[PDB]
Amino acid sequence: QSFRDNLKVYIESPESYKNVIYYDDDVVLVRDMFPKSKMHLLLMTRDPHLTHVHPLEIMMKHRSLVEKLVSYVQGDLSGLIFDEARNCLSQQLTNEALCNYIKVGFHAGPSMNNLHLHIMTLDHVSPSLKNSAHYISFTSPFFVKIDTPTSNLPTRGTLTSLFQEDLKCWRCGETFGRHFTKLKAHLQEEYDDWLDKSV
Amino acid sequence: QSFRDNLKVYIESPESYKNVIYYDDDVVLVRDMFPKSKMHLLLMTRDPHLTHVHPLEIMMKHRSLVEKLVSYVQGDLSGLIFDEARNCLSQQLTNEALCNYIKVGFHAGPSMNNLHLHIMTLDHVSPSLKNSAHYISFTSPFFVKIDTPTSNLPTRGTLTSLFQEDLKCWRCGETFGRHFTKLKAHLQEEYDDWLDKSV
DNA sequence: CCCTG
DNA sequence: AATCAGGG
DNA sequence: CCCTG
DNA sequence: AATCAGGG
Ligand SMILES: Nc1ncnc2c1ncn2[C@@H]1O[C@H](COP(=O)(O)O)[C@@H](O)[C@H]1O
Ligand SMILES: Nc1ncnc2c1ncn2[C@@H]1O[C@H](COP(=O)(O)O)[C@@H](O)[C@H]1O
Ligand SMILES: [Zn+2]
Ligand SMILES: [Zn+2]
Repeated sequence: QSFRDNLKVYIESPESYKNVIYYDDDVVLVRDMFPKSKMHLLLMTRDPHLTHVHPLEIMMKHRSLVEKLVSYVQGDLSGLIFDEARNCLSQQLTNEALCNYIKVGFHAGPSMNNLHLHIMTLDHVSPSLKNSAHYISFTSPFFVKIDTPTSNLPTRGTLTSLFQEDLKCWRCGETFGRHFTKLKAHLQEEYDDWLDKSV
Repeated sequence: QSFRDNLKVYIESPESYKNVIYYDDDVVLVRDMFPKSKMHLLLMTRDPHLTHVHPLEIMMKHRSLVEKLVSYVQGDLSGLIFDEARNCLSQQLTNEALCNYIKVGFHAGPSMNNLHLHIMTLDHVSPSLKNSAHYISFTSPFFVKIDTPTSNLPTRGTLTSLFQEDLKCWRCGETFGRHFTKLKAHLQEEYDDWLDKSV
């Protein structure tokens, strides 16, 4: 009905989309249409019950889905993911370098209704990263890493006013107040530095 | 030294500026470079002491200057002013129509340092009127009309937070919140209505 | 979610 | 250039 | 004051 | 599109 159901077509009809880089009966790996890092993918369950379950509920009470998703990411999709990353970053990056530069998690408050796990590089260098909320949502407790212990899931209390905070580089700790454009330029430098040291 | 002395050249060297439409030893009438109404003029004293006196002090303690300025506006400059107005609005407007559509006053807090009296039409239809503070500064107590009794001069207390208020049409009382662009379009309509009824 | 004003 | 309402 | 970002 | 910091 609304924009919030936009991801639905990927799990209904993955055979129709070239940016669906993997599908089977259970899951779909699709490119993020508005990548917030050089590589940004979404792993979606095709299970019609679970797809509408809130990610925090998934983390709390659906561990078997959580384990399955992790199995895909470390297993049958790992080669695929490393290749996407090498194409998006550099061919000269090894699996080990890439593995330490990739994060996997749910947003604590999704906008899209179909459950989707973000798998993305750490750089946050991207034209689609256009505002502070974008950046903060992937670099704060709002981003719930897939290996978060259940007792440490973020709470309504801990998330309060999170998008209003000063901008901080995830890599070196430097602060930028609310100067989003300054952060952007800094992220670019951080990426060039990391790339040059990693190739 | 700064932009705040920009009006100075008009009283030093009125002979150098075609937009100085009147000068003598005592005063200068010059077009406002950024008119906030269809007609917007500035009347400046050439007296080197008084030019730097704050307008509220002028109103309180320099009545003879106040009376002289008013004498110019109603006397030797009246024909000149009506012609400027007819050229800026419409040739079909009589002195009487124009007289009731013109206001004369000081800003309570000037940005320019050389004392200048605003003489302008009421329309506030102008490309140079670009923000709410512009509009409010000419349509609130911040605009100190030249015939304000001294006991009713605005105070620091009365001016507080004035530029943060909702926008109100000076002619019909309609409110626009902070929708400046909506006010603009409305002012245009108000002007067409007034013009059509006045010609 | 995004875009536009 | 950062912040925000409206609409899809 | 204005303009630009 | 409204609000604001910086600079001239
Ligand atoms: N039509 C689309 N196709 C693919 N990805 C999308 C589409 N629309 C939005 N997205 C992404 O979906 C993600 C939703 O994240 P969330 O904030 O967790 O709901 C964001 O990263 C968006 O860039
Ligand atoms: N260089 C200039 N020449 C003529 N008028 C100007 C110039 N710069 C600014 N102004 C006007 O000077 C006025 C100053 O008003 P105030 O806010 O009372 O200081 C405003 O109406 C400006 O548009
Ligand atoms: Zn950094
Ligand atoms: Zn009105």
